[PDB]
Amino acid sequence: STGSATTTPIDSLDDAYITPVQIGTPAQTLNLDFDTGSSDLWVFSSETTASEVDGQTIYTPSKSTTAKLLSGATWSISYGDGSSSSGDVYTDTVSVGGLTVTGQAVESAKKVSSSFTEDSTIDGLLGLAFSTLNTVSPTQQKTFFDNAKASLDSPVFTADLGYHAPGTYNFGFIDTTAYTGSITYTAVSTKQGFWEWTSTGYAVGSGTFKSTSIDGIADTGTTLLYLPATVVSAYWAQVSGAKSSSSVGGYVFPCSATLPSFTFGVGSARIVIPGDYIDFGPISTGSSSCFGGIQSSAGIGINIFGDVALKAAFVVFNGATTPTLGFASK
Ligand SMILES: NCc1ncc(-c2ccc(F)cc2)[nH]1
Ligand SMILES: NCc1ncc(-c2ccc(F)cc2)[nH]1
Repeated sequence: STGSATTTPIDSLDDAYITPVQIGTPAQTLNLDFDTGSSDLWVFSSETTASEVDGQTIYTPSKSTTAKLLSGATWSISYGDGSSSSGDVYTDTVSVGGLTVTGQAVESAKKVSSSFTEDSTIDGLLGLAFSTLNTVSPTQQKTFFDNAKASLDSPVFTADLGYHAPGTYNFGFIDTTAYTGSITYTAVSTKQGFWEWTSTGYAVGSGTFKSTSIDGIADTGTTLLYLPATVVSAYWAQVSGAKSSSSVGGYVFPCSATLPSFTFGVGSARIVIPGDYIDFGPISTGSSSCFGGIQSSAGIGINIFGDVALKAAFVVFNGATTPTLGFASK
């Protein structure tokens, strides 16, 4: 089998992307944030504290003839930015782009943090990291991809995120019309539960490529590109007036600037992030200080190849027995 679904930016900055997902019988369609940095499929629901729902579409398990309470199971997750959610668990039928999994764990939120309440466009998350990170207790549950994998034509999914435009998540096949040149594959460590890999270096603008190993994760659920302080300083030094602001929480730059591109290495291949992809706009409405899309990872403990980086590529998440990642230009 295969599936194919369009993913759409939630706002004019590409802060996140939402993909429609059918849950239950008859189908209830929710728009979920596909997150290769976590491993829980959780939704706003009829059980979510009413004051914490503000415009989201909710899953109502009592209206689904295929929903079953997973007795005794609870979940609770905290994300790298400090957001969080928790609740109980149903199993139900879940379909993405025509690909159907029966018996998928659908984690129903009883509580969500304010950041989620405020994102009226995000009805929940669909985790696509390794199932070892799933938070369901006392019986850990499998991700949608792990449940689907044996049925897929090939044990892969691909992320093709758009810049200020829709893109595509495919399951079970590699659309050879969706990228240019060849796909370069690179090794993955699953020891931390992430799609963790090692970039071979970077360049700033038209500058020379610096060969240096940068270990990090491919994370569709993170907006920005978080890299070591040395790398990020070298980038922003090329932008007149750019500075790290403790009060704002990262590098800012004059909105009048034209930003240089940033290149990262995948083996001997190179992915170029255009400068415009690194502009996240005014820090507050009407400000002439703009927020940078490349930020330091120093306070995080891991480097994160988030949407800023991934949207410049066609990305293969290869879930074969030994997983690997593939990157192509597009
Ligand atoms: N840097 C602060 C900030 N401004 C907007 C966001 C944001 C992030 C994710 C999301 F889904 C929606 C909005 N974060
Ligand atoms: N209210 C704005 C906002 N700040 C962080 C988030 C967020 C969105 C998606 C995600 F996966 C994790 C955090 N949204």
